[PDB]
Amino acid sequence: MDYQRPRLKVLSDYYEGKTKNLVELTRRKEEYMADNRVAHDYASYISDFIN
Amino acid sequence: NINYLFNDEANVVYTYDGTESDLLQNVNEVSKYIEHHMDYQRPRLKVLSDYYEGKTKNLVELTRRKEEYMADNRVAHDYASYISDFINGYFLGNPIQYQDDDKDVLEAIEAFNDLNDVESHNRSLGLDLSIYGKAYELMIRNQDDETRLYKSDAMSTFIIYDNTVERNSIAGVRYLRTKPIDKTDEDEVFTVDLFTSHGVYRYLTNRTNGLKLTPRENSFESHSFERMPITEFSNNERRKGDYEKVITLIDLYDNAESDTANYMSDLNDAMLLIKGNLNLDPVEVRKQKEANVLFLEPTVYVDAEGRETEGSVDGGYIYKQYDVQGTEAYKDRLNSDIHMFTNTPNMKDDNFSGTQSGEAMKYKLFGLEQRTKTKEGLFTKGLRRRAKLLETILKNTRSIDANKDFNTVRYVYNRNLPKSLIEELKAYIDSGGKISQTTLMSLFSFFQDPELEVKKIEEDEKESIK
Amino acid sequence: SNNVKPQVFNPDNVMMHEKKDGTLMNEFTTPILQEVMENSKIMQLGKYEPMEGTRAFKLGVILPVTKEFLNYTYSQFFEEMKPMIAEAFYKKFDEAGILNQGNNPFGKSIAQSIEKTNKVIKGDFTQDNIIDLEALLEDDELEANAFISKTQNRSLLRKIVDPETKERIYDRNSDSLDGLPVVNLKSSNLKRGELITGDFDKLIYGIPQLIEYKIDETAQLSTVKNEDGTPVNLFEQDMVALRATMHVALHIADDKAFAKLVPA
Repeated sequence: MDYQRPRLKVLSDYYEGKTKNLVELTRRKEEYMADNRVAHDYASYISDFIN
Repeated sequence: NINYLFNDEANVVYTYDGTESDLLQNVNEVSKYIEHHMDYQRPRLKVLSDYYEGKTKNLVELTRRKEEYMADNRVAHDYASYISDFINGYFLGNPIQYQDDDKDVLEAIEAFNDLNDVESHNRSLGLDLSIYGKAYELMIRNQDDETRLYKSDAMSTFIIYDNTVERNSIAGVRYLRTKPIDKTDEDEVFTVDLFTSHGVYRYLTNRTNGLKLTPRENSFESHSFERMPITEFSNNERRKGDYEKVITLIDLYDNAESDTANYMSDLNDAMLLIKGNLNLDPVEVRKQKEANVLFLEPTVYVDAEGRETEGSVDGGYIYKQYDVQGTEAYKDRLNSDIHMFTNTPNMKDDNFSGTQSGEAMKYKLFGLEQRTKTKEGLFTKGLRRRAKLLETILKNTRSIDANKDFNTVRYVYNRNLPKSLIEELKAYIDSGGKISQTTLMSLFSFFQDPELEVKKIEEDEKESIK
Repeated sequence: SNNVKPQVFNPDNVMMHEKKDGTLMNEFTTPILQEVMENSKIMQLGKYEPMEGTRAFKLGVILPVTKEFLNYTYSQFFEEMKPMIAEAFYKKFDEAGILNQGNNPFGKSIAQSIEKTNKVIKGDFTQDNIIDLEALLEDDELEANAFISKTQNRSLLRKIVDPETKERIYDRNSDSLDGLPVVNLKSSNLKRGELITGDFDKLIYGIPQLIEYKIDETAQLSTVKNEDGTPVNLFEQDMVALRATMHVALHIADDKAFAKLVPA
């Protein structure tokens, strides 16, 4: 739980495309601009192709 | 968007620890599953549907656009539909074929398929898989005593599974906002149908007493299957749909295009700029379109000591401009990425090779084929349950011998690739194929009467004897 | 508007991105429901009555929101705020029907039923007083169906044991007293030492309208003045409001079906 799972969860969140850029709102800005956060889904493209 | 598609409580699988009886005796638990569905899963499915309909965020997010003399130019591109239709047509545009070693089972299958028009049904399921990531089908014994197959909408259907690793489906639910057209008072009345392995329970509910399930008229209705009739299908093991992961790029392309539409709308293309101290008669300026000479005579300033000096007149055209290089490189990158991550052919950067279309297509669709083969596995896994139900109802009605087994059926898939009947004929008749004359004629459309031609040939072949 | 100090509203009911003290809720994390959502007790206990038209009375409320708040602070606010509205309606309706509190517009309430029939037991919680309370119903051929209690007196209920069977009369795991289910009222009006019981099938309610919602970006709000006394105009002041409304009707078929235990 304390060491192996946090690796697997990040690999799984990239497969689902929940890349860091979407969740890491901590440093983003939204006081009048749009958020324009983006995720590209390379992780899924690669894994589906190779498998 | 983001907070609905990528949320953690959406897209989960419902599971229950007890048996079907333990659930059915405590019908309130189903009320919790329905509530959870409305609050967490439906929003996601609704958003995916709106993108398939092209109601992208840019159209509905009026929240920012200023209500002045300015134009709106809010735009939606419909990439979602383009993608889903292409991927679905590639997968199921060519009907699934069925093979079996026993003709009794094969003809029973074919009869059921023809009665239910299963070709179109299968395509509609493939489309639901492509937009929502999952799809449901309901099988019912009709009043006219026929086995009927109907698709169930994803936004109103779900299944509660056994908690064991095998995850057998314990119960299915369907619920609908039945409303009249004229009024918007009690439309939050939802009619609920709960499907168990032995029957349907029918209820009425509403959101605002908190979804207490109450028996409808003639509430329980037995069915002759021996397992829950609703079946679920999946696009992939995550039950995620073909454009869900690129909705953010579709949003960005909408914003960029409507931005350029605003720049086009709101700035003047060009103007004649005239500077300096001068008298312009606004009646004379109307001749600007038809004058040949523009004459600027500068004001002369006289100093108190008698000096004289001239003001600085000037004139020339000015025109608006924007960073075409950077904006087209950016929009081209967005378009390229939307096609790359969905394995859809990028029509803007494409060239055809020679004449043979199928081999160029297998080269370009190689990446899309990899995802489709997985979807083919999960689709067949669902078709087998459809067959299991059909065999059960047939045996209980003794419309087929109890000796038969339906799991021997082989489902054969063909992709919807383009084909060349002339090259296929030449390849079939070389290497020893045979064709009957009437059949051969039916393939070529220059024969105006494919049957009469045979008599007309016999006449010639007869008079040739004399 | 170009006001750099936040707009003072009277009443101060409008949701704002900038608090009066100058705090700005940028990067604001969504709150989490530290307490479970409350449910209508009379909709739980009482008997539903199929009703078309009408005697019903309307419940309603409007929640205004500054669209800066709706853009930056909390985008999904109006969807997350619907259950908390329905909770407020449930609490209002319960408090009216049961306690006769909150200007209940009906002439009918359990509190009035009890106060009319004088079916009240003065005393501390004891097994004999619980039995006498229930007997006040069975005297009139009616049998108790459930109990209504302030959750804060479970400390008293655990102290009562049957001296014949010598066991706890109150099952703290089932939360059932003498085998009957006890529902808890969060409302502040029901005091610690007070307990209510009755044949709730005799309490009938109807809902000629489920909760409507309408969300609007244009209406005037005469009940919320600007600092200068002009009514709020939602479109001019770049603001949004949610309206929720409901109709409910309440009837007591037999006002002797309810009895109350209260401290001496």
